[PDB]
Amino acid sequence: KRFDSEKAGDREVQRTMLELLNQLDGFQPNTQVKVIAATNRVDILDPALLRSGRLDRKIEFPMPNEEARARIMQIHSRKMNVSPDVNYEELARCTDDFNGAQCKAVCVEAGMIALRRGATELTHEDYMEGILQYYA
Amino acid sequence: ELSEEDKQLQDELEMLVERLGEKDTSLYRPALEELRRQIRSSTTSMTSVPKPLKFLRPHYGKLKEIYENMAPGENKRFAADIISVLAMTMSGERECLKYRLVGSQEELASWGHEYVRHLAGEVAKEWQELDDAEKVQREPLLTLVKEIVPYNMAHNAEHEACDLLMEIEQVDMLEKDIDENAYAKVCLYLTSCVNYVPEPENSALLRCALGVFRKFSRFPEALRLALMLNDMELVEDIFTSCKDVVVQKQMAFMLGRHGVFLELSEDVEEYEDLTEIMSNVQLNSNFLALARELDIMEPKVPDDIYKTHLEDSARMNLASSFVNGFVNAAFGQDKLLTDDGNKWLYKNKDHGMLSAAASLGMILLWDVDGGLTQIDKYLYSSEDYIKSGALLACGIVNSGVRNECDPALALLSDYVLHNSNTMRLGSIFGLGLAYAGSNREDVLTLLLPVMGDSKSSMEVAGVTALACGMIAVGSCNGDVTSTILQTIMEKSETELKDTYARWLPLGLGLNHLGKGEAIEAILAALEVVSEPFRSFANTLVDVCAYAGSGNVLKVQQLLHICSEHFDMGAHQGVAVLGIALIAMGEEIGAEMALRTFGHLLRYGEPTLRRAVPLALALISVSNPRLNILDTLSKFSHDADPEVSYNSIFAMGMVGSGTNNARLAAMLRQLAQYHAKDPNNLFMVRLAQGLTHLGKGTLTLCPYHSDRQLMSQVAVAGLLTVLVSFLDVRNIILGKSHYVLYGLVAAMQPRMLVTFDEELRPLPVSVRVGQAVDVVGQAGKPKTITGFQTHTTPVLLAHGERAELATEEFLPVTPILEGFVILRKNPNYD
Amino acid sequence: IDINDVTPNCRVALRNDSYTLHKILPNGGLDKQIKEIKEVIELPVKHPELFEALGIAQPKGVLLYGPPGTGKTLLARAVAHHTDCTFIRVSGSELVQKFIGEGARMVRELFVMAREHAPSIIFMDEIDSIGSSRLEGGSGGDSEVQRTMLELLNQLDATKNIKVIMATNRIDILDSALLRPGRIDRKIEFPPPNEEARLDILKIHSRKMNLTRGINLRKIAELMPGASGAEVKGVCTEAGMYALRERRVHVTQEDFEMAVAKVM
Amino acid sequence: RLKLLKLERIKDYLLMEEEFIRNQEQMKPLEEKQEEERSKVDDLRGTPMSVGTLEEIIDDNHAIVSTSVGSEHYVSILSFVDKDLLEPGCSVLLNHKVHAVIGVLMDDTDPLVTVMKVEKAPQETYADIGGLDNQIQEIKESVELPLTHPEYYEEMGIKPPKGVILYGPPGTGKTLLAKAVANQTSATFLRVVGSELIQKYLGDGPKLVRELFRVAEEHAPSIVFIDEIDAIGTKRYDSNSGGEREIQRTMLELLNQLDGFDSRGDVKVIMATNRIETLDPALIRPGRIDRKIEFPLPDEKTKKRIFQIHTSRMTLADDVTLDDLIMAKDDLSGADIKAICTEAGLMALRERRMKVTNEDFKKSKENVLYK
Amino acid sequence: TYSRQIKQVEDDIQQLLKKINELTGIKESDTGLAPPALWDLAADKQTLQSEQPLQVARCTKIIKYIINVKQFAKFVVDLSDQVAPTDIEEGMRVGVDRNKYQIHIPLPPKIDPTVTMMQVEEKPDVTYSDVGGCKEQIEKLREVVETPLLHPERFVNLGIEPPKGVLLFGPPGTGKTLCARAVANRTDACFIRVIGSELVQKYVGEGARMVRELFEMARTKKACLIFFDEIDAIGGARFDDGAGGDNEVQRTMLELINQLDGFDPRGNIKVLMATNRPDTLDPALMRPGRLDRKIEFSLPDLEGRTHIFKIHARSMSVERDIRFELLARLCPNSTGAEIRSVCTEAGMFAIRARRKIATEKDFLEAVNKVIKS
Ligand SMILES: Nc1ncnc2c1ncn2[C@@H]1O[C@H](COP(=O)(O)OP(=O)(O)OP(=O)(O)O)[C@@H](O)[C@H]1O
Ligand SMILES: Nc1ncnc2c1ncn2[C@@H]1O[C@H](COP(=O)(O)OP(=O)(O)O)[C@@H](O)[C@H]1O
Ligand SMILES: [Mg+2]
Ligand SMILES: [Mg+2]
Repeated sequence: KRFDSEKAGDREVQRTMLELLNQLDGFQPNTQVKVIAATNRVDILDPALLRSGRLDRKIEFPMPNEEARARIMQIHSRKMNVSPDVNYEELARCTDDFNGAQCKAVCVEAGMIALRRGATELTHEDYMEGILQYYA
Repeated sequence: ELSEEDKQLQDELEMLVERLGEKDTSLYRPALEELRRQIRSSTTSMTSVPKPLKFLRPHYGKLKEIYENMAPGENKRFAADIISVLAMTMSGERECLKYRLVGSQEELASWGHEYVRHLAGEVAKEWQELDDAEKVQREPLLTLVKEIVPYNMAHNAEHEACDLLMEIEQVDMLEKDIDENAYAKVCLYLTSCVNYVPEPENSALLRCALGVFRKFSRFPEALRLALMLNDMELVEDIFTSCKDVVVQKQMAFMLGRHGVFLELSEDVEEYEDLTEIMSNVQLNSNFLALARELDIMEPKVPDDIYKTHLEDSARMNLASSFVNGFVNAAFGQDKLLTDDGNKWLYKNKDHGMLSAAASLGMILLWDVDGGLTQIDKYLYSSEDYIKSGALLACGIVNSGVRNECDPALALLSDYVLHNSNTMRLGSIFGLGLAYAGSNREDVLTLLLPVMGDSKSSMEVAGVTALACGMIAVGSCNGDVTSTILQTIMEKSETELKDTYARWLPLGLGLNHLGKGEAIEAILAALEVVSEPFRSFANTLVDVCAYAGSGNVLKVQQLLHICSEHFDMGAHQGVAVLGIALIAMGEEIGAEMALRTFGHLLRYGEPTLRRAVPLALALISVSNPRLNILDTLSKFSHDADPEVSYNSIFAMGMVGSGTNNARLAAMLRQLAQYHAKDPNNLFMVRLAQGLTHLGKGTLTLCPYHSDRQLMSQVAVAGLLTVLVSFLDVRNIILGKSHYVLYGLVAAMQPRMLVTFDEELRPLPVSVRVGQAVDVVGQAGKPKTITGFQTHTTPVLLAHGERAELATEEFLPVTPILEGFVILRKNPNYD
Repeated sequence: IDINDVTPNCRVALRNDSYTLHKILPNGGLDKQIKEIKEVIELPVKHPELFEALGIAQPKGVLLYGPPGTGKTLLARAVAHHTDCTFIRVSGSELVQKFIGEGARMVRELFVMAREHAPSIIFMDEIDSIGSSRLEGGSGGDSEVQRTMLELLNQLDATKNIKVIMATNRIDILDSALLRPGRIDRKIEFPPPNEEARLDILKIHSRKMNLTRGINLRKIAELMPGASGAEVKGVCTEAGMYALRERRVHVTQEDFEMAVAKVM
Repeated sequence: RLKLLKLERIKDYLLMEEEFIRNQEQMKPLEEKQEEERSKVDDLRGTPMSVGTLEEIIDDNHAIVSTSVGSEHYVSILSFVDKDLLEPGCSVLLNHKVHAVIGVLMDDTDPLVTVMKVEKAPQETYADIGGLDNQIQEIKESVELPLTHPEYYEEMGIKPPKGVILYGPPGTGKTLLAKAVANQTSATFLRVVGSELIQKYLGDGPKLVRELFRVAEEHAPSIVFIDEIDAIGTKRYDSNSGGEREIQRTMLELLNQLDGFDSRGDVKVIMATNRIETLDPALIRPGRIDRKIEFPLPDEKTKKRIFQIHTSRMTLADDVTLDDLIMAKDDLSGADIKAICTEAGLMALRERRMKVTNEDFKKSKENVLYK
Repeated sequence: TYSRQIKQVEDDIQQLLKKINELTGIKESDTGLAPPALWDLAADKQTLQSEQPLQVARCTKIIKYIINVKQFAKFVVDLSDQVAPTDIEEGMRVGVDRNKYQIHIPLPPKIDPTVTMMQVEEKPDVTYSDVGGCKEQIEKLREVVETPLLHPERFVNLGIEPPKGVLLFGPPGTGKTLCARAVANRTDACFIRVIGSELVQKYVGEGARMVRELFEMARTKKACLIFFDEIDAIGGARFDDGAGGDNEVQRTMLELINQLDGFDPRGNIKVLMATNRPDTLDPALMRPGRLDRKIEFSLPDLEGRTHIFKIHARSMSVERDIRFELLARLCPNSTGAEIRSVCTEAGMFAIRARRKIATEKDFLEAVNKVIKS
């Protein structure tokens, strides 16, 4: 927000931010440049750094759907020595909010899991346990 | 002050003691029972000034009065209990230990452990003060020992029991008490006898240890101690059992590696395979197999062993040949072999003699097939120097190589009688070094008659004496002594003080190496030899005669003989070399012998200065520690050329087969510095060769088996080399420089092929780390420091041991080294 | 000379080439506080025996906590006058970084003179300047006033009959090591306001100027009630300013009234 | 047997060295002249204007030396140097011309040690500790006899306890027992308090903690007395507010120092806490801290003992009876008893009578009682 | 007896040492050369041929090459007896001599003392088979950390990615640090322990640097095993709220993550993350693209307790016979650290009984005491 007055180091970050702003909003066409920014704390960011001559076209990364999870796991399995029997779509269904690289990590863990015994096939349930009383 | 409870307890105890003046009702049995109850309370309680004691001081005398007062009966020992406890705390050195213990035999329940400790001490010191008499009072000492030892073995104090037995001279007592739990503890303790006070009297320690080992059927280490005790008959007896094929083959492997020659024929099971194992026929194949594993069969140019890029007379030509031979040990240089062979053949000049042919012999060391074949197809013809090169190459190939076939012996006996003096010398040297340490009699009978060298040179006499010394290797062969005597008769007034005269003393010492009390007869022969001689080589006789001793009576004798100033310092040189040849085992003693040798070099004559570095090498052979390397470089850059020569070669030796980067860098810097010194450059080249021995695969070492076994042939060769280098200027920088080939024959590896049953190269993960001196420490000490799991084909190091793994296999030996077998019988995965 | 007459801090000449030393170069109303301090300071000084039967030590350190202008001055004056023992004063930041390295040596000479003038009263006003609470950086790793504090504590502990009077405006900042046993131990606070105290301080600090009679300094003290200490000194100085402005050296009640009005 | 080995070789040393060295000394020459020659040759090796700072060491004979002007220059060392004293950050000596490393000299360190080690042997000894025999014996077992008799543990197998907590109400002789341990033990005790490690800024606290631990390990195998830590951390909270997050980091660094990945020397930790239930459950982990000791309020007999030991250096009067003070069956720590004694003495002094009185001790009781 | 003999002989040794010192006389005072001789004339001559300064080369402009050098004096130089022009590198430490400034010797990169001694090249004294109660966890760790290194052709044949990143978590004290030490000792690769506290410094700029130099050091080394401890200290929840002043730690954590896996390969570095509160860990770091095989240490079962008991009983002076499974039964819900402390208590009880045997009775007493406290 650039107005918080906590302590030092803050103000240094604000000069660096303002230098960024200058570098593309000043008396300079800056024609031969292409800035692409990447952030995760979407909400908390400088209102001026924000956009409209600075960071426009703010593409958004959503949570992958079932299809997206199926596609990502397929992509990571392309080089995997998968046997000719896969429920990729149903594994995507099992994902249940498995958005991030977790798909890649799971394909790797499945490789290691099969490698326990030296195999090339998908159990499809040891795959969930790689994924990761009372009633039931 | 005191607490009221305390003061009351004392008051009662005294009042009891004063009323004790005779035996009556409560007085004798119940009052003394009260006293023993308080004694039991005191032992059970803390070592915190027990209340009953430290206040009943006159009461000790009063209890003594009551003891001599009451008539004999149920009393006289039940009160002796109290009297002996008050003794332990105050008095009664032996009287109580005797009578009170005659009462209430053992069963020290109401006394704790300090009581047992001090009774043990008193009994041991009573035996010490009792000379060879008092048999009537010694039988009670035997009963005391019987009482005490089993309780000690039970509790935890096996070290204290071992003490008791050593200072009571009861070596053959515990044989009836040792247990399946404590056998390792007691055997380790017995092995740890660097004082070995009984040993000069007799090897009683080894006797009892061997008895225990044969009782518990631990044949490998039983045989190790059998070799330690110099009795080939005892070694054969231990080996005889052969109850297990696996252990039989394992102990055959140890016998072969140590080079001890077994004696039998087609008369027992596994005779052929045991014979091959001992003969070491498979050593070359196994070595080549390990080399293939992580293949290292790449010949390297002298400069490549060096790094000359970082920046040709006979001298540097032969130096480079020596470096190549050192670095490429039994690797079959082949193409580079032929290249360097042609090079030095063209450079045949002055000393471009058989030396390089013997070098080829080293490159083909232990390569009976390849070495013999290559030399046969390309060698011989004219140039009697080249024919002697063939002879010495055969000798090197057969060095430490046992086989009924006599590829070296036959040839060298055939050409022994040739008139050519130098070629005959080379032939005899090859014959000696081909079977150095074999100790048989055929070559001795063939050589001793031709000892007489009036028709030949004194160097030939000396080298023939060294050949016989290699063969005898401490046997004290009377024939060797006699032939040495006729050599002395043939001796001349001046030939002694010219050069090489030390060889005959060297051979005599080889024949009578570290024998023991026979050193007395050795000195007797030393006085018998009243030649017009400046002693010195007589001192060498005595030195090389006595060796392997951890005590310092001979050490102080030698130190003082050298200390008397010689304003003829070669005498002091041999004296210091003998100090080294006595101190070679115990680590602290070796370290501090190096400290003393540094003192000698700093506050010594130039003679002693030239002498010290050789002794430093003796102490630290193949053990390049930073401090010793610093010192050796320090006194290798010395102004005196002889000092520099001794120090540079000593540094090469301490770096022998280690390839340490720091050592090599220092070596090349020193070579750069000595750019204008031809002999120094030669010696530095040989120093790099030593640093790179077999590319760091073969390491000569006197010690062996976790610093337990003495390498007789290795010590023989090393002492020959170091005696030769005592005077580097004349002995080596001249005609003779093949004592390095003698050392080569003395070479040996450091390696851990786990060739399992039927020599199957079963691999296994082994955790290797610097030794920790397991003795005394807590529990089962982690002998491995810096665990470096590196499969089976490892090389260990100068002082690191292995622990294998959790339970994968069961090794046949706990001292893993060389050829080993791993029973594939884990108790449970 | 072999540094025969050179402490390791002095100027010395060095040759240009082949550096070499040569030709060494040379260099009212405060009754309760008055009492409390009088006992705590003199009783140990006058009658050391009063602790032998007690089997305890003589108290050897007091610390005053005063307002800015009130206290720390009149009591020091009273102690100096009514106590025959030497009254040395090192008041103010007499060890501030103004002079480092030699600050420790000045502490050495202070201890030397304190020992020589035994018993001695080492008055030290406003230790806060030199005596700030031991915290932040350094903590003994710094060669600054923190190092000086460490040296002072080491030297202190031991005093036999010398006495030390620390003083500060604020108790908030303090050093645990210094306040620990064997060092400055007792404390006492000061009350800022008092009519008699204000009037007497007024007279004392108006002493060094040409005052005129027919003037009620009592009235002036009363009419400056909400007044601190050094505030009174400022009042007097501005009264002198108004006296000059009137163009006459007859410092008058008119001038004091105007100065008090301007001050308040 | 081991005794035999050591005795044999030791006699060997005495004989070898003494006899040979004395022979050479009897022929003293050939030593002093060489020594003087060598010393003057070292002096000849340039000793002009010279100093150096060691940034680091490459290897034997080669290292980087920086000067105040930043003269970082790399130089080949001169073997004349003492060697092995070349710790990075050491003050080296450099030739004016070639900047040859020829000497090193610091002889001055951060006075942190002199600040945190004051009165290593305070006036309070175990005699001055009246009572608490069980706690005294347990702390001795934990601390001293491991150091004064490093034989029993070595022969039996275990290593001694590392951290020992002493927990109890506000004032039960915790610092007193720490002081007595310091005085009785030859090791360089270290006093530490919980109100100084709370530094103004991030990393400062953990930095000084690590430096304190390293100092403890280096200068002496001794005790480190960590006073109240409940003002620090108090377990690992949700870690929301920055100050408490940093303090939690400081405790985690403390925990690593107490038992970390690498190792730990022969430095024992002694904690003193007013309240223990609130401390980090993980910090007291039995692997790290063991022998937590109750330090409760003294009972009636302990109060008698404490009064007696406090007043040993107090000539009590014939009429003064130290039983009306034991009468009070309420909170009276050792500090409370000391305060009572001091107040009685001071009031007697004020009322001018050289001898203390029962009424004076009574009034001291009322005026020392807080509640 | 024996003790008095010791005291006598050590007295003899002390006398001998002081006699040597006084007789001969060796000391240093200020600087020294105790090792005899040390003459270094040739060393002086080559020092003159050397004693060069060093700086950081910047760019080799032309294809005779133009090296650019920066320190208290800028320079543009090139050429030397040295070869491998700029060792195919620019930002090295050049090490150039004076006197026309064209002769060079490459040098490694400068690194701050913190990381220099954090290298922790020492080998902790622990080995496998000394671990009980976490056989499954140690199996997982062994697999992940060794199969990629030990005979890993089998690990590549399957066409499976090599896992990289493991986070050990569990109750406070379960043998996690013990297993980390064991892996460190057994492994043969550039091992680097890391302490979280050393990454917290005075205001922004310090942690990010030291992290970046650490990472480039690991990359330069052939293959690295990094061993972060105190991850709970370093890196937390990204939320600011009042941490707007405390954002320094969050910044350092962000740079850490970027080096772990950003817009560049991270390299053959395997990361171990020690912790005991695996919930406040930041989601970005906990992303399984950086911590693949999180391992959980739980309280040992009866068999694990017994195995740890015998492991600690490895020490000597213990009873001839103990019944460890009952020992474990008597101590349920007990950490392996508590087993260690029970063995310690048994030893201390033996000492406080003046007994050189640690009996099952001693073990029972120790168990009772620890349970009661
Ligand atoms: N599986 C085990 N085998 C042997 N000892 C174990 C085992 N688990 C724990 N211990 C014992 O517990 C202690 C190990 O503490 P360590 O520092 O390794 O634990 P941690 O899990 O990293 O957690 P913490 O740091 O909270 O103690 C040592 O006493 C070790 O003997
Ligand atoms: N045996 C004792 N137990 C407890 N306190 C004692 C003992 N002997 C003396 N004291 C008094 O206790 C005081 C110290 O208590 P302290 O260690 O400061 O408690 P805490 O550290 O909990 O505040 C000293 O003033 C001392 O006079
Ligand atoms: Mg306290
Ligand atoms: Mg841990």
